[PDB]
Amino acid sequence: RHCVICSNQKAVIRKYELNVCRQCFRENAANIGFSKLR
Amino acid sequence: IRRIGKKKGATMKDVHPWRWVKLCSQHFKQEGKLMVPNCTEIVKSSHGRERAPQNPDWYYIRCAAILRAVYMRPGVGYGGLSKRFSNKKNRGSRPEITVRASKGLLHWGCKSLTKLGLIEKCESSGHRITKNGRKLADAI
Amino acid sequence: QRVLVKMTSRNAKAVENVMTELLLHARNEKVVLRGPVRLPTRTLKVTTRKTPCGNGTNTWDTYELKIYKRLVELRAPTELVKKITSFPIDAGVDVAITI
Amino acid sequence: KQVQTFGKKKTAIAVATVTKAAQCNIRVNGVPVSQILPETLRAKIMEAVNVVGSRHFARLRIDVTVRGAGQVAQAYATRQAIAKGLVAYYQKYKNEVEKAALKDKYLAYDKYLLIADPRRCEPKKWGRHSARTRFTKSYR
Amino acid sequence: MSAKAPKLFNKWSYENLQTTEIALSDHISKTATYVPHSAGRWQKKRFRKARIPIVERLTNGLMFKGRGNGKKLQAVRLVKHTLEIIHLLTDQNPLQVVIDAVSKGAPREDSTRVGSGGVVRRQAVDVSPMRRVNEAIYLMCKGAREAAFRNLKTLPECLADEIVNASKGSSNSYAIKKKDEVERVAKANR
Amino acid sequence: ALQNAVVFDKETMDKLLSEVPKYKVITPSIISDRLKISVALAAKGLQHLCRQKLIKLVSCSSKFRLYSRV
Amino acid sequence: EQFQHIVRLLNTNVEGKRKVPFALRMVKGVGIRFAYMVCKKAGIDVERRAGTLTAEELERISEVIADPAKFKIPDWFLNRQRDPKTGKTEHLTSAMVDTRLREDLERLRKNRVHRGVRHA
RNA sequence: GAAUUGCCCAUCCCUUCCGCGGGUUUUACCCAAGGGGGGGCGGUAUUCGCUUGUAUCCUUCUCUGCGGGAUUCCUUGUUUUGCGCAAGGUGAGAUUUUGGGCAACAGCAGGUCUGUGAUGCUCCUCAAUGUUCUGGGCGACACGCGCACUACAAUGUCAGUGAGAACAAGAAAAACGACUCUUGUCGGACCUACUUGAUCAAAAGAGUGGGAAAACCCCGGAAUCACGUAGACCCACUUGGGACCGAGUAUUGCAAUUAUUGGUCGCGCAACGAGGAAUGUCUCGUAGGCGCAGCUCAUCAAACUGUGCCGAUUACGUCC
Repeated sequence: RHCVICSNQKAVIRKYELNVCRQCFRENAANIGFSKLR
Repeated sequence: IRRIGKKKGATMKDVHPWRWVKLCSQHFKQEGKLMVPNCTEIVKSSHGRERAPQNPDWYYIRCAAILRAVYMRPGVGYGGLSKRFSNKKNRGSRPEITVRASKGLLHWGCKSLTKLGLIEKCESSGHRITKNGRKLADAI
Repeated sequence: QRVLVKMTSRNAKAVENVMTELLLHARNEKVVLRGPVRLPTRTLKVTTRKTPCGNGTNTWDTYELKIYKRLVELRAPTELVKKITSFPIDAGVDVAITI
Repeated sequence: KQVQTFGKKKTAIAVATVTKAAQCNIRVNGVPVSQILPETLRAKIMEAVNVVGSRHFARLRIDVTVRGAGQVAQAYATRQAIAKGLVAYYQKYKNEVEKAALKDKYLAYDKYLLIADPRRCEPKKWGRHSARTRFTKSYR
Repeated sequence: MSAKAPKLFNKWSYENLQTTEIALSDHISKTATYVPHSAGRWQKKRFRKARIPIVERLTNGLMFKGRGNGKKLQAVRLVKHTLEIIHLLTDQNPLQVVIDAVSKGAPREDSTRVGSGGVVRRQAVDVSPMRRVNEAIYLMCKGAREAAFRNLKTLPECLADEIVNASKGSSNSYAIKKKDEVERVAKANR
Repeated sequence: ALQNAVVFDKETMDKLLSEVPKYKVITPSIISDRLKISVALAAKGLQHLCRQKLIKLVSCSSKFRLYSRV
Repeated sequence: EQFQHIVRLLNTNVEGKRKVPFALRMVKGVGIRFAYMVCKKAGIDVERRAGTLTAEELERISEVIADPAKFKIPDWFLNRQRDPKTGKTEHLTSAMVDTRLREDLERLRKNRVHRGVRHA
């Protein structure tokens, strides 16, 4: 497909649960409310 | 409900109505018998009884489980993909019988696509299973 | 018919301030209160590669959300429901319903 | 006179409904005990009832609804919920003396009775498949 | 009553049985259960494996080599048949034949590598009780798989054959030859 | 006796009747371990003789059944 | 005298077996075609193939093999269907194999692209 | 109320307590009759997960938030007093409770400038190579060449083609400024149900119906497994396995060039028979075996991630 927070279209696009945050990796680009505890 | 699993439904509810149904014809015998009944055969449909291990059992499933048909009823269908393309084997079914088996119930022991008994003939005629075998049963 | 209130939120201790506290106002005060126990809590689980390159040990993560759905039931308020749903303002993603 | 108990082993929960009898041969689901298709599991479910009086204390009508794991674990769960139901009946309607007799002999005879055997499962973790056997090695 | 105090496989009785050896009596125990089918936790501690009979242990270690192998319930189906076969062949309770065979197929002495100097050295090392049990079992039921592997026409029957010949001390059995040859090194060198 | 055999023949069946009661344990396997016919219809060969009481059935079951001298 | 006996059907010796369809596959067929077996005038199984022109009536079978379109039996079992230079051909056996292949052995193998060159 | 009320090869007949008379020389064993007591097949009768019917009642089975629950007691052992150790016990559970997750300091000239609006400099800066809903091609090629990882088998311990039975758990899903709707705006790109798809195949066509999910039709099913229904094959490179190869057709898409592939039906009598040296990793619901979903996304999963099912042998020691 294509991405909306980059225009790269490569370095892999997440479209799981209707979000993109893997053309800007979510570890760097957090505050989506996710956490790791386990 | 009543039918199946009250006489041992696996092998002692089958052979007795089978004999009776072949002795005096009732159920469908429509062409399509030769065609694949179960997924990815390398053989013919079966050695003998192409569509005569089927029909009463396909009524039985829908009876006791209430209006399982055409997609739910293949739930108690089979398919393993027992020969495969060297990938992980997966389940399937062949739709061929679905059509014919939803036709069936309008005659013989069931009434309609909402009501699946009459006097429940199969049960009553199966009360003589227990009494005496017709196969020389081990347990009788 | 009977009006129900589902409150869906990411976080506990937002929804808590809604159900317990602000249902007291509707408890027998203007309508009757039938408490069940709230609906099953979904997880949204996502799996993200830690490494930004092909050299690591091929590591991954497990990230999870809680989805709290807090259901309590009432017996047919009409026009009174305006009060009920104006009570919480205390957190974002507090949404309420009327049948 | 009634009691209702449960079995639990793995993800199968059983529910044992007891309804006062002083005869009734114990059964399960829609299929009674002589028609249970796996002979082995049938035998397991028998040892529950058989031992501690074959039909001497086993006279209550006990039927079950067991769902939530494969066939084998359901049979385990069955045994548990049966014996639980007997015990609880003889608690309420009858003195601790009779219960102590029954119970002690259950406990003795290798099931334990009391234990849910509550060893479930593993999580799958990392970067890794099941508990470790990894992918397979890189040289070191 | 009549299954309260009485204990059977389903016709095979545990009154008849006696432990054949006096070396082993705390690693050979009697069955009471009507199938050898397992459902418990069988290991957690160094000896907790000897609280249970040889029957159960054997039936679990009966075969491996999965591909869709049916494991325990399948094994039990073969157990039944093999007991009937052994019964009419010995003209005696099959259980008690198993008791014998496990003891008399076991190696009772061993010899091991334990030396040093760029070289090995062997000494007579006695086999412990639990080991006699375990080793015997494994060898007998290894024989089975190999016998049916491309060969014979027999499915359970090979097990019955082995268990018979083991109890007789006959060197047809896969277990017996091992006891023999090992002891020819371990009582010819100390 | 002879190694390979589909065959239905006079010899086949006549031999059968003598050999079957000889053994103390009869299975479909061992009759084709004499090799006289295949294991396949050696099964059927025992059934319809046991039915006529040349043999004793043991198991309440068929296939992986066994038999004995009557 | 017989009762496992070699059979010439393409003028090629192929040994009998104690099952008819399974042995018949060596003649250039397969099980799923031999659900025609029922209509080949010996639907019985667990039968020798030394039974040719006795209890099998071989000539019957050899008609079905060649054209099953004379019979009423479903022609979904045909080996070739609607060839690129002719209509349907009912079966693949013997020399009739080679004929079709050769035409497309020159054409197919020309193809150029990923999978094309692999087939070439 | 349907339905069963099983006497056509077995569950009107028993159990317990007691008394007497017979067959026994005695013992063991057994026959007959009666009294008391208990219900059993009908005073306990089934199951329908919709007969969604008609009445009544509840929170055992469920669910989520917030709290309970041992390193205590005992063996009087081991413990010089201490720190503690072992076995057994109570108990759901015996010690870092159990499984995961986070993690110090010092660093590596490790990887990443194709993640970024995170960047030094200096290269590409217009016959630009930058850039293009532009077209087509590549990354995927095949002397039969080596290595890494994966999967299928050589079958009798699903065993190979046939049938029937009982039975599982996380998780995914929906909304387009596109139409219609009004004084401020509703339904179509998700699934599954049901029926036609058989007076004649599969692939596959279409209409009705519900859902933003504990609603989706029973929210959960067919593989491992069970099966003697008296199934078939049967110790063979086959009827065990597929990989090549040709013909046909439908489906997906902006575009298919085996893309399609859940499909027909050829070739199988092509390999391969547990496989030299070498080498991998796990002590418990684990290993092993098996299946499903998510993930990526015109379309395809032998991959990856997660849930569930069947579920052991050996060891519980040492430091070579």
